[PDB]
Order: sequence, then structure tokens, then C-alpha cells
Amino acid sequence: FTGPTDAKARYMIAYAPPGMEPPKTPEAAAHCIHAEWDTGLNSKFTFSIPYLSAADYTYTASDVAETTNVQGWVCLFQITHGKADGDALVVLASAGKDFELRLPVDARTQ
Amino acid sequence: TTSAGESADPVTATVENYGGETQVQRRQHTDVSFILDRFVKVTPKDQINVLDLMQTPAHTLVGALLRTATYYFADLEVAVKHEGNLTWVPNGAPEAALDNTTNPTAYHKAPLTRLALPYTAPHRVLATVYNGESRALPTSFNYGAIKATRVTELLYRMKRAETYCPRPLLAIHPDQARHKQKIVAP
Amino acid sequence: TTSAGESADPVTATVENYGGETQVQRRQHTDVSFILDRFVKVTPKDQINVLDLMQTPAHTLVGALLRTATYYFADLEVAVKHEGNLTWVPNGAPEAALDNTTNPTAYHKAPLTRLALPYTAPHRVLATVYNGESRALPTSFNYGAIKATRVTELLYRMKRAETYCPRPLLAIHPDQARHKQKIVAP
Amino acid sequence: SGNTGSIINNYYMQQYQNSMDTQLGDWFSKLASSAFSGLFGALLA
Amino acid sequence: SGNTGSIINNYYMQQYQNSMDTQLGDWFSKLASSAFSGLFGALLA
Amino acid sequence: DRILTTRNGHTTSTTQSSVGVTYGYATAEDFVSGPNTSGLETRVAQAERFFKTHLFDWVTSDPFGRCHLLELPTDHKGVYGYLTDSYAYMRNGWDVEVTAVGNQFNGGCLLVAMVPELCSIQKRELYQLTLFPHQFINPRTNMTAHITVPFVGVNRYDQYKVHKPWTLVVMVVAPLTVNSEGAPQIKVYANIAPTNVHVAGEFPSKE
Amino acid sequence: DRILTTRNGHTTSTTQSSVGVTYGYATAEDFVSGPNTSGLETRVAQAERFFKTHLFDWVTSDPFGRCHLLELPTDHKGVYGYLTDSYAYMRNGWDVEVTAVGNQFNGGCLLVAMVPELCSIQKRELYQLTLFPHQFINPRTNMTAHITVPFVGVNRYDQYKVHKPWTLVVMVVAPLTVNSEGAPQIKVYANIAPTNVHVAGEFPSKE
Repeated sequence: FTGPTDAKARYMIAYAPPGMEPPKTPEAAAHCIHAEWDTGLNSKFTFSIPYLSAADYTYTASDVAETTNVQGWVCLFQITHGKADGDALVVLASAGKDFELRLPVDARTQ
Repeated sequence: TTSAGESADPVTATVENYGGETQVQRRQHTDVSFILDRFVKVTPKDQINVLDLMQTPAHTLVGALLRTATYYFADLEVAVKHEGNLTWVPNGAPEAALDNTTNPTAYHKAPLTRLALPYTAPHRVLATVYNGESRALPTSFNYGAIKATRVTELLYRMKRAETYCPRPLLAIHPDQARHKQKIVAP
Repeated sequence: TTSAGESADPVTATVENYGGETQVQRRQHTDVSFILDRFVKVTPKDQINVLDLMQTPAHTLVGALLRTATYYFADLEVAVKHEGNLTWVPNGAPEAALDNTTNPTAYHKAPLTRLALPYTAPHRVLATVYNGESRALPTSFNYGAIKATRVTELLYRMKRAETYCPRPLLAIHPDQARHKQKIVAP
Repeated sequence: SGNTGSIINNYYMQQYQNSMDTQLGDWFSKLASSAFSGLFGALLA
Repeated sequence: SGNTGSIINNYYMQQYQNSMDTQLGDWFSKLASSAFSGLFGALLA
Repeated sequence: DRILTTRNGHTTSTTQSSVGVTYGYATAEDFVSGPNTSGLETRVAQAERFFKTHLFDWVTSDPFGRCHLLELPTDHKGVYGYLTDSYAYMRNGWDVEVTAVGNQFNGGCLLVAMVPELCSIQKRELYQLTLFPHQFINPRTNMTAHITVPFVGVNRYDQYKVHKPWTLVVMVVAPLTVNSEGAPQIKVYANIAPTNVHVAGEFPSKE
Repeated sequence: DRILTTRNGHTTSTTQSSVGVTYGYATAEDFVSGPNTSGLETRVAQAERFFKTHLFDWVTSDPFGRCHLLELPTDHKGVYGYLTDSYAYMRNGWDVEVTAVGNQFNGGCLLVAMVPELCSIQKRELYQLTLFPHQFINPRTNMTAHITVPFVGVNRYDQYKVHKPWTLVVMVVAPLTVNSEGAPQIKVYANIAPTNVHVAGEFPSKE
């Protein structure tokens, strides 16, 4: 979070597994693996997206046939905010301790 | 896992934070020495070919992946399909040398010649990029040059590769929410 | 050897029951790992060939015998006769990959290429049948895909094969009391 | 082991030959061996 | 070592195979391992 | 007197013709907490309890082969049914108990088998149905079969909304005979219970 | 820096203004398996996890006393809601976390209390509301209250379909002031989680 010292907000981040429509509201998403924080002296907040799949690995690429999203969704909500309007929440992504890639392939990929 | 935002200290947050249990990682396939050790097909000049690594197409695996390092080191290993004899002159050798057979020439044999070349550049480490010039990379940064009556296929392979200071690497930019390419299917 | 009928406990009855003496069995030839380890000829698509094991004809030895398992595991080993270079992309790779030579391509050599492939499917064990759908077996269940300018002959060979939960297997149904096929004779 | 049969040790590592298995944390044989045999009977000479 | 994989020792010396390195007179791994984890928080049950 | 009284949760189910349980495939459920779920799996014990369901009428005109298939898990209105609608991945064994109470003057028998992955069945392969974890129900002897099977499949956990790994399959092997004193028909019911049910990753609310 | 990160099941809820949890009435849940249930009670852990709900807008025109009551358990679409529809008796504590994120230039405060048995409230008795397990939310200091209470009541277990033993009650004690830089309004949400939920005696299916 990167708002002014007088803006404040709560955010949420659920993870909805595949096989149902993703949530449209935080009340609904509350029933997922969510975690929810608020802006303070500490500006950053990290949250691991859990690995959950019936298989042991999961494809890195989408198939042109499949559109229903096989791995499920992440949804970032905004519970409340306090004179925070127009303030940015910059987001970044990395590997966890246990993230791992496998079977190299040159798939054109520019 | 809250933390201070500007610090740029690494903050990994395990799934333990919400119950849950970190699993076992195995990362052999994304080891640099491993992933870079494959043959990559460069499009040759008909006759004289400097053996630059930057000649590799920047989209290809070995291409784009080598480009993440700003400095690298490897021994090379070219596999080239040609007519006539193939002649490799070291690094920093007059191009007129490419004619004298005493230089490590390899006589023709079906259906390709495969030979390992030593790192031979006068710098400690080569570079994928060089701000002497804001293409346009010092001529000294090479593995030598090959010549044949006609080189047709030419393939580079990095051995022992070491890599230093990672530069960005970038996927193909999708238009739809998923880059929905057609996956191999039974 | 009388017993209770509905129990479905195994009841083997030896010839001892009427005098007589059980002999020595040797069963090496009907071991799964053994019997499945042979080359079996699949009829190829001209160019792109997914390496499914279900592509094997269900009458053939390796065919029909693999089909008794509902779940199996093996490492593959294809022997393919082709023109041009042959290129095998792993499992779950865009079909567009089949063009990039950096993927384990094998250059042409008379008179067939024979190479061993690792089990590479994201499931623990593949299946010969799958009731997600009451053909029509998940696209994920494969060993990868090969492509050449023209594959002509293609042969699968299971290595290390493991097999789980036997499903029925069925002989050719005779009309006469004996299926009186013509036996090799001197 | 299977349908392999050479006395010389294999040239390639092992990880480069097969895929390497991974433990985490047979039946029909048992089942066959467990087969009851002989007689429920009170046998006579 | 890399993407090599044979059990037999190599036929050529070593100096004739690779170029030989020379000492005179790793980071990102450390960096990754140094990653702070868990909580700045005073956790509750 | 071959009594056997099972129970699952707060239910039970005595029987005085047991002939005994058959365990199919494995006599104990294997590893459950695997790498694929990040340790977010959890057991839901309250799901494990019996539920009844009718199968068919075994009518005296049924020839050999007249088979009926029941894929599992089925339409289930209780807790185990709700789980299915509120978690994405789950695994459980089954513990099946088919009854066909006729009378001891009836003849002929049914075979009851649990077959993994069964999208319908060829006629000729019914002859080898005894390859799967089975039991006979022959009215002159017993009225009930009892079979227990572990969770099987290509994956540690399943998505039941798209995949039903087991089918219960009751088959007529010798036709029923009413004779003088036997029942005119026999209805066949199943009394099934999930076992060692685990679940992972909860769906957002139905809203 | 007064951080506090709760979690319940696989949910969490950090806060950087904690001021700390208040435990009301008892700092640990008493005996659960009593004589009245014959040992047929069972814990349902999966119920214990947070759920959000809006309370009110704290508008600058709200005078003192403007109270809002939330009886519990409420309309709840998830697991804990299903339990209520599939077991006759149950008991659980609560673990409540009311937030009212304004800004530190707002003034005035709310009081948040968990009151047992509250069918609406007399005005004069709002003055003694601090008898119940409470906490203040004063924007110059904190944004969140946090209160934990045990299961209470005349009975070891309850029938929630006919009796709601707790009410959450948020009250305005000093009115909000927007001043120059404070928020124009403040919406107030609750983030509630059942705790140590036990259940007994399952209803027949909805058929």
C-alpha cells in the first residue's frame, strides 16, 4: 500500500478452487481460504496462494479448448477504506519455498 | 505476513501461516548448468560464421534464457552440417586464417561434425549486453569463427555454463485473460 | 474340497485331494514387467503423433494385455522409422512446440531411431479407462508427442511396467467346440 | 528385473535412463497365497 | 554436474576437454535462504 | 447363526447370514496427506455413516446378465452430499452392503461387485466379473453381501462433480425361482457408507 | 506497531492497531460432554472459521445511543449454517472482531459489546453497557475491537432455531466528527467466527 499517511483500508484475498463460479462479493468469498489485512506502519503484506490440485503437478499453459479455468481463481477485494479514494495498492508475485518448474520445452514463446 | 515495504529484504511467506504445510521442492530442471546444456539452432551465414552466442534467436529457450544473465561463462560445442572441410580459427585471429588447414580443420563425414570448443576470449567473462554503446557489442566477445564451402545447419551448446546478475525475461503478451494456446492431447 | 459358496474367499484345491502330488511351478513368462516389455506396432498419423498407450490395437499382445490393468505405470521407449528429423515434446506442451529443434529432436539415421522416454504425466499413474465420461479419456494421460516430415513405422515398448486392479480379458469366441486354428507343423 | 538381460552395468547414469521414483511418507499375490486348501471335511481313509 | 550423464570416466584428459580454470588469490542462493518468514505479528490462536 | 453387526458413526446394521466382509484391493487406506494439497486436507468423520438406496426388483423373468450399475458417489441428501457441494477435492473409500431378502425356498443368485471406473459393461465381459471385489447372494445361503474398498484412482483426491471412480454392479447369474414356497419377487437394496472421508479447499458460498 | 494476527481454520485477519483481545466471562470453554447428550456429541472443526457481515454506516448525524443489535448465530450460508440445518443441538463460543475504519482525523467513538440474551435494549440502560464483554473503537487510536466469549446459557447445548443466546451490540458513544481531514462516513463491519462448535442428533433428510 502506498496511500498517504491519512488514507486507510482493509483488503481481502480469497482463493476460490475450481468447480464453481468465483466469488463476486467479500461476504461470499469469506467461505474460501481468505486472509485479510489492513494498512498501517507496515506497508507490505504477503500471501501464499496454496497449491491444491487433484494431480501432483499442474500445467503451466492454458489449452485453447479449456476456458473454464482448471486451477481456480484469486480475488482481491476491498472490505473498507477511509478517505483512501484514488490510492494505489501495488502488487508483486514470486515463487514460494516449495514452488518448482519441470520438463523444459521450447514453445516458441516470445 | 506483514513487513516493511520499502526495505527490499526478501520476505517469503509459507502456507503455514494459515495452517498447511510446506512440501518438498526439487529444482534440478531449473538449474542453470542443466537448462542451458542443449543444442540451439542458429541460422548460418553461407561461409564465414563467427561463433557468437548472441547469434542465437532471443525467443528460443537457450536464446532467451542465456539473455537473462548479464555476464556469463561457458565452454562451447558446435554441431555443424556442411560441405567441404570445416575450419575453426581461435578468438582474435585474422579472418585470413580461415583458409589455412593447420587450424583445427575437421574433414567431412556424414552427416554432421560435432566438436567441443574451449572458452578462448581474453576477458574473464562475456556479456550479453554492454553499455560502451547506447547489436553494438565488442567484437572481442566471441568463441572464434568457422568456415566451410557451405555451412547449412549450425547448432550451439553451452557447457559448464555460469551466469551472473539476472536481467528481466518476458513472456508472450496475451490479449485474452488466458494465453489459450493448443496443448498436446491424446 | 467343499467350501461356503458366497464367501468369495480364494479356495485352491490341489490334486493331493485324490492322491497325487502338486508339482513345481515356474511363472517367469507371465510376469507383468516381463510380458509387457516388447515392441508393439501402432499405425501412425503421417506427422503429429501423440504417444498414447491406448493407440495400441486392443487385440495385440501388448495391446490387450495392457488393457487388463485399470491403472498402470511405465516408462516408454519408442522406435520410429521416419523422414526428416524427429522431435519429441514433453507432456502438456503446446503443439506449436513440435517445430522447435531444441526439444529432444533426433537427426535422421538409417534405418530407425530408437529412444527411451521418461514417464512425464502429472498424475501418479495413468488409466486404461476413466469414468469421467459414460475413446473419451483425459487428454492429460499421455507420454508426449512426436513429429517428423513423415513417420512411417512407430513402435511402443513399456519399461518397468506396473499394473493395478485387473479388468476382464477375453479370448476369440469359437463356433465349434474347439477353436481349431492351424498350428505350425514340420 | 524385467525383459532386460546384460551383465555389464549400464553406461548411462540412471536418472538419465529411467524416471526416478519418489517414496511418500503385491496384493493379488497375498490373495492367491491365502487360498484355503484341502478339506472342510472330516476325511476318511 | 550439468546435463552430462555417463558412469564411465571420460576418455580424454580434461585439459583437452574443457578449458582449465584458474583461481586468483552462490549469491542469489544466500539471498533466497535469508528470506524472512512467518510474522512480524504477535499471533493469536 | 452367522451374525455380524457393522457400525459407522451412529448407525448400525446387524445381519444373521453374514458370510463375512470382503476387502477389495487393500485392507487399509494408504497415504492421505500428500504433496498435492499442501497439508490443507481434513477428515470429516460425520460424513462416514450409512445411507439406503433401492437398486432393482429381481423379477423371475430376468435372464442371466441382467445387470444394474450404480456409480458412486450418488445423489445424496445428507452431510456427505453437502460436502460434495462445498469442497473442491475429496477422497473416501466405500463400504457397501447389498441385501436381497427373498426367502430360503427361492433359488438362483446374484453377484455383487465393486468395479473401478465403469462407464457401462459389455455382455461377454460379464463372465469375468469376478475379477472385481465381489460376493454372491444366494438365497438358500445368505441375504446380504458386504464389500469394503479403498479410495482408488489416478489422483490422491478426486473431483466428484466430474468423476465417479466406483460403480456398484449387481448382476443376475442364475435366474430367480419362486418354486412353491419362495418369494414371488425380490427387491434389492443397498446400504452404503463412505469411509475415511477427507476434504480440501472450500468453495465460496452459493450466492 | 500494535500488530495482531488472528486465525481460525484456514482464514486469518491481521490488524495493525490491535489494542488486544478481551475475553468475556471466561477465558476457557467449560465441560462439553454432559449427561444430557449421552456422549453422542461431536466437534465439527470445519465450522470454526471467519465470516463477514456489514453492520451499519456511522453517519455524522448519529446522536449518542444510536445502537445496532446483531443476534447470533445469524443467516449464514456456509458450513456453520448448514450444521444448524442438519443437527438438532449445538454449542459454540464466538470470536468477534468489529472494524470501523475511518481515519485518524475523525473523532468520537463506538462501543462494541457482546451481550447475552438481548431482545432489544432500553435507552437508559445503554449507559451501563460496559457491564458486558466490550471494547471501544476510537479512530484516533484503533480501528478494530476484538472480543471472545464462551458458550453461555441455561442449557449445555442450545436449539438455535429457537434461541439466540448472544447479541453483538455496537453503540455510538460520542458522535463522529469529520473535521477537515477525517472520513465523511464510516461503515462498520463484523468479522465473526464460531469457536469450539459441537453438535448432537442429526435431523432426517429434507425430503
